[PDB]
Amino acid sequence: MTAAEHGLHPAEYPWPQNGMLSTFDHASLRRGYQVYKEVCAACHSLDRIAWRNLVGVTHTTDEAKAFAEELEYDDEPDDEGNPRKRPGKLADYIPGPYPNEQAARAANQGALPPDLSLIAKARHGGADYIFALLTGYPDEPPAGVVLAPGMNYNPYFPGGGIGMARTLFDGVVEYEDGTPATTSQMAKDVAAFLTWAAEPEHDERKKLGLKAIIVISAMLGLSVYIKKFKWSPIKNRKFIYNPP
Amino acid sequence: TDANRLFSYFMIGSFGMLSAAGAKATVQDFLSNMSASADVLAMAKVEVKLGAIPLG
Amino acid sequence: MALRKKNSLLNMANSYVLDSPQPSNLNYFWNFGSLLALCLVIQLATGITLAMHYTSHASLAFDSVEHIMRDVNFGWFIRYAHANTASFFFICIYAHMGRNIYYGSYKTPRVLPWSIGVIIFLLLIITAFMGYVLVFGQMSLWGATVICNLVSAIPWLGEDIVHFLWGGFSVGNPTLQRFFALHYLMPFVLAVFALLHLIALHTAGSSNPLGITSNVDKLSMHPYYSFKDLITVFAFLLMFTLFVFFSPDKLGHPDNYIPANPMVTPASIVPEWYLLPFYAILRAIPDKLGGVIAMVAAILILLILPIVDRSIIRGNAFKPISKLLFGFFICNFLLLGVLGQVHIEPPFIVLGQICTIFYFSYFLILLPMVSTIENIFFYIGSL
Amino acid sequence: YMGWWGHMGSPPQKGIAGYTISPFAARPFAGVVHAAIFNTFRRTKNQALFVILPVSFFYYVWTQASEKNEWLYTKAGRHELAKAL
Amino acid sequence: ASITSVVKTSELILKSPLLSKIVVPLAKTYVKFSGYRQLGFKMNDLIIEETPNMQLALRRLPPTESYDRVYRLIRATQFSLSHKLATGNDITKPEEDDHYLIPYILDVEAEAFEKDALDNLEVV
Amino acid sequence: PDPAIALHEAAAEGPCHDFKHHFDECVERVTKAQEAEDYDHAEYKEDCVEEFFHLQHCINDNTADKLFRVL
Amino acid sequence: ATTFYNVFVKRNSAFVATILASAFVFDMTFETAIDNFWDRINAGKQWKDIRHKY
Ligand code: HEC
Ligand code: HEM
Ligand code: HEM
Ligand SMILES: CCCCCCCCCCCCO[C@@H]1O[C@H](CO)[C@@H](O[C@H]2O[C@H](CO)[C@@H](O)[C@H](O)[C@H]2O)[C@H](O)[C@H]1O
Ligand SMILES: CCCCCCCCCCCCO[C@@H]1O[C@H](CO)[C@@H](O[C@H]2O[C@H](CO)[C@@H](O)[C@H](O)[C@H]2O)[C@H](O)[C@H]1O
Repeated sequence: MTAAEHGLHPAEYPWPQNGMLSTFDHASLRRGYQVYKEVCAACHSLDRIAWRNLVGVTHTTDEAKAFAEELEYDDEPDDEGNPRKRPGKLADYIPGPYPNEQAARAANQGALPPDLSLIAKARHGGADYIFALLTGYPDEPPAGVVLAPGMNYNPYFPGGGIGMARTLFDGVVEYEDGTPATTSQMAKDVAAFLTWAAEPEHDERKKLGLKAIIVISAMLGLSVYIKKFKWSPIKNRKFIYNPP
Repeated sequence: TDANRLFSYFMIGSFGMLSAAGAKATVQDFLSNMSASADVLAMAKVEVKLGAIPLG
Repeated sequence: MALRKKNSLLNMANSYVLDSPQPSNLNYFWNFGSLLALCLVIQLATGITLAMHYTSHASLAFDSVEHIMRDVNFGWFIRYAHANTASFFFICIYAHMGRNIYYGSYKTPRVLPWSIGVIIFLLLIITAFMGYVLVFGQMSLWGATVICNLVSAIPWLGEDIVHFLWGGFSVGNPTLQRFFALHYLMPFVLAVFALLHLIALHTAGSSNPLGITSNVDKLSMHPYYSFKDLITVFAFLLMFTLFVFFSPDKLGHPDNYIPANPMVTPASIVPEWYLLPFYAILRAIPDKLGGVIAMVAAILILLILPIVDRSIIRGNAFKPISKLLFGFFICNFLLLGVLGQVHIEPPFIVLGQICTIFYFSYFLILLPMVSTIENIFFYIGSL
Repeated sequence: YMGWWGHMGSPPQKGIAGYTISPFAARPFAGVVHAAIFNTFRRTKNQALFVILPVSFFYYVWTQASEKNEWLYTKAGRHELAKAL
Repeated sequence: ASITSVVKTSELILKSPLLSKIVVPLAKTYVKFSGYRQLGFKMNDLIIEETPNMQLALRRLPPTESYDRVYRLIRATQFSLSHKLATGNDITKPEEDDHYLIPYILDVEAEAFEKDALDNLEVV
Repeated sequence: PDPAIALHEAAAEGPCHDFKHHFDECVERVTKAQEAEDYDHAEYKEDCVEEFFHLQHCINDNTADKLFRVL
Repeated sequence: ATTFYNVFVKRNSAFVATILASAFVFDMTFETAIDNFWDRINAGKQWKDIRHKY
């Protein structure tokens, strides 16, 4: 296949979480949630994430309850069996922008914006692909490229023509921690956030892995000593043969 | 000598000790899958109104 | 008389794990058998646990796997352990089979354990294929579709058989639910066959790297091979740890994190890496039925090694030409694997056909010729 | 073809004396440095060709095939690709 | 393959001057690279023995040859498990690599094959 | 302003100058070819995607680490 | 050495008891040590490090 059909391969960026012993940067995760909420969430759902999931990762219990309580969710029917709404709770999932696929496609010139909860695992490249894609819209398509109507040129996307236009521009978000919201900064934060959404066990997993590595290595060393100890009578055996 | 034997039992004992600690960790983490999952634990703390409820 | 010998139940265990007389010179390639038993125990423990949280219905399957990853305590570990151990199982089984081929473990009097071994390998393939479908991601669905459509090649009844396997007219809910039931069952069948091949082996005992009798010099299985097995157990657990904790998705396909969609076809539909050489063999034959036959023959041809090896000597340790041929055979098998996942494009189409010919010609031509000539060189060379 | 302890199926043995010492009396790692360096070198040197020749051949074959395939799907390889299909 | 087969084919080659001129040097190199002599084996120690015919041939070895074969197998097993090679007098020299077993197995097989033929005789 | 704008410009003029030239030459040719009539009824229409990829790959190699250092 | 052998090693019941008690101690101390080391190499990055702002 041509390189265009594959898509350009994203650079390997030095993410804070790259590194056997490295967690996510939680300040970046929190900023990335704010980019998601103010930019991506207009078209993209995050359906696998509940409000409780933010708590003690990016937000306190109170902040997350406040986010949940601002929304309305379907309650159980009332006593006459009529539909009712209730305010959100921490157990609720973050609600998506569209009621169904048909509505999503209608709002996006036929294209369906994927749910972003697993996107960092569902694409080769992970965070690097998300960062490269969001920051990789050239001002002008390479001469000779014919885009289908409603497509935008992006070399990272396979085939080059993506239905999502560029959305991150300097200062579309005002971060609450005073960080300059440049295109690059926002793409980095949201790519970190989405990586966390895909693999929220990441930090715990790598710490447990460190404990396992240490114990298993020591056991490997001791198992070598013990095997050699037990085998030495066999290895050291000597023979004298006197032919009968 | 007793020191000679003691050394080899220190190696055997250490190995037995890490195997005990590793088995305990393995069993505990693994079996915890059977305890209430996060979504189940999220369904407690039911809030109930009282205004609708008549006397008697 | 010691209880371990007197009591019939204890004596069965004793005969296999304790007093079992082993050659004193087994090298580390004799450790893959216990690693395979370890993989089987991990897969049973993790598999039964995943079954407690998984839902086989197509509307819930993919989400039940996300629930395992996200909500079940240590669910991420149990899931990644199960997924990665499936790959480790195939690395160990290829190593165990390669050991057997290099050292002549298929020769008399060990034809029967080898032949039951070939069936174990087929059951492992089926088990792993069905388990991969259970995720119900894009690769799950599309891999099930293309692999199950190979059955359509069976003359006359092939289409009917496919609809019967699917329980409908395409891969859907009925297929997923039956794959769950069979995926749960097949590892128990596999454990029975693994036990059968060991009982069959027990009549001759283990072969050894020199290819000679070990009846002159035996060691108890315990403590010598018990403690030697611990070294490779911990080496295996270190590799396991590096994948499961530090790179849990290295061996997987990102498309399996997209929910199955019968409309959209993924860019490239490939089997899991361990099935790739057989897929390359199938692509090499242009005919559908031809390709299926070749692919099955590539496994069943292992059954003729006892016949086509004409050597008067067991194993390759002392056979320089056989050792070179074996090296080329193994590397060709890896190249077939690589060609199973390239695009059907020049020049890989022809290369795949040449590698397929080499694969079969090892069994049918080269090994019979080389083993004949080496017999003569040993005789003339030592006169 | 295998018996059991006491009747293993060996031809009769006579004339061999075997000797060994207790694991507690021996140094389990005696001569480890010499083994790790010189023994491993000898064993590896004697098997090197049987690994190097097939690995190097099949890697060369792959390298040539993958480079040609890459070139055929460039602009420059348009004509050669047209012929190849 | 049968030892009979191997021995007969080898004899055809050794007869032909041309063939022997090209095969004998190759066979000698093959044996040197094979390296069984470096574990103190004789060529015949390597022949597969788990067969009725071979078990019968081994039972017919003279006691001395039998006791020495047992020692070479045990010694080679100890070199194998130790990852060492023979040195000095343990290395089999080319003149010590005698075909001690070949005559016994050829006699066992001669009878076995004659029995097979005679089981298929047809009175004329 | 976006730190990447300057880093990318610097990498194009500097270590990736040969690739920049090739892309530039390509665009010149393609635009000129599009300008010519009966281009729409041509068999082969050249693009500059290949040259673009070579340039971007080069810029990314010289910039990735630098960019993340200033975020 | 004789004393140590006689008390903790000679009887297997005592040896196993010592191994299990040591495993208990190891498990608790190793947990605490790894937790602190993990927190030092990932300083400023974890929720516990930014929590105070909120
Ligand atoms: C108003 C529309 C819109 C906004 C805003 C938007 N997207 Fe998208 N996005 C889409 C559409 C439509 C697609 C489908 C594009 C296609 O498949 O052609 C898409 C696709 C994607 C993809 C997948 C591309 C692929 O490989 O399939 C990712 C990742 C993505 N968006 C992330 C984001 C992030 C991160 C943000 C903002 C911070 C964002 N999107 C903002 C409409 C949007
Ligand atoms: C030889 C033994 C086994 C092998 C090789 C094996 C292999 C696999 C494979 C490859 C998958 C796909 C994993 C993924 O990518 O997510 C899987 C999934 C699964 N297996 Fe197994 N398996 C085995 C035994 C078992 C057993 C005994 C059970 C008991 C039910 C089981 C239950 C499951 C379940 C529920 C899933 C789906 C959830 C998931 O994907 O993790 N497996 N298996
Ligand atoms: C679940 C899969 C399997 C398990 C658990 C298993 C286990 C074992 C064990 C424990 C042994 C004795 C120790 C050893 O030599 O390594 C062994 C020997 C053997 N296995 Fe397997 N095995 C499996 C699959 C296979 C397969 C697929 C084959 C053949 C294609 C095979 C053929 C044999 C043979 C021929 C032997 C005898 C080798 C010898 O000692 O010379 N096995 N197996
Ligand atoms: C052979 C079986 C014999 C019976 C054994 C019974 C075992 C079943 C008990 C499950 C106990 C789980 O106990 C609970 O475990 C988890 C780890 O799993 C611990 O959790 C602790 O470490 C884990 C990692 O290991 C972190 O994710 C967690 O944030 C931390 O609090 C809890 O502190 C402990 O309360
Ligand atoms: C490896 C997993 C561990 C569990 C063991 C597997 C369970 C199934 C084993 C039983 C199958 C029958 O297996 C058979 O048992 C008997 C006695 O036990 C063995 O008999 C052998 O040992 C006994 C003493 O130990 C001797 O009387 C006998 O001369 C010898 O042949 C056979 O060699 C074995 O083939």
